[PDB]
Amino acid sequence: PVPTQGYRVVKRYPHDTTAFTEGLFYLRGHLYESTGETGRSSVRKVDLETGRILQRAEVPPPYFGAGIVAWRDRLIQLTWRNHEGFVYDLATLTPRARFRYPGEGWALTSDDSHLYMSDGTAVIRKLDPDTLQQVGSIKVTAGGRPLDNLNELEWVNGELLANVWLTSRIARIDPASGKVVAWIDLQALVPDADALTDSTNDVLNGIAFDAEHDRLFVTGKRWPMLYEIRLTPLPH
Ligand SMILES: [Ca+2]
Repeated sequence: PVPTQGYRVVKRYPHDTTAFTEGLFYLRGHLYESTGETGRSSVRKVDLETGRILQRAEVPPPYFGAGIVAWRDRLIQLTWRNHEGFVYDLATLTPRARFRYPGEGWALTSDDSHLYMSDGTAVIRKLDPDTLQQVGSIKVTAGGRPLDNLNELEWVNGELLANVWLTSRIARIDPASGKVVAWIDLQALVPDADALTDSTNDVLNGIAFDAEHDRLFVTGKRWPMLYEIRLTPLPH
């Protein structure tokens, strides 16, 4: 069976409890965070240490923003059920382009050549960053069972991390095979794993990796904190 990998909390940082997190990434010392509601949706540039909003953009109405990723000088964002995505200039957070895709947009991340998109199914789409056209896919499995409902992604050291909200776990995925190589069980950080929870409640929904300093951050909808966590090496 798939092993469970340990972790430790390095540091807790403040997080704004108005942030209904829909995606997160880190770039050049700041966090960028999507916040989801069809009735007010935003992309925020956030100071890590203080949790304060430095800059924000409103998602084009009537859409609800979903996952986000940086690519070069751009910020690319999905929408939940609008079929529509947006590209912003990163520096000014002003919208510059739009694109359309089949299905629901849940989460995005990127490696050095491609974007990776979750749509709630077990098949992650690999996209060309400039055209947004689909050029490949990864079928994700854990011990052979399809794994769907992946509400956040983050690329970390050649692997894809994906949150599985209904089990409170992050899957570390080998992108070459699509196989889950380990679970990380973050139930300890979820504000209340004990109650009846839907995907709109205080679920983990932001995973961001600072590759320059090898820092992994996690937060979620209305969480009071953002955590830097260090994964414990697995044996074998
Ligand atoms: Ca992310």
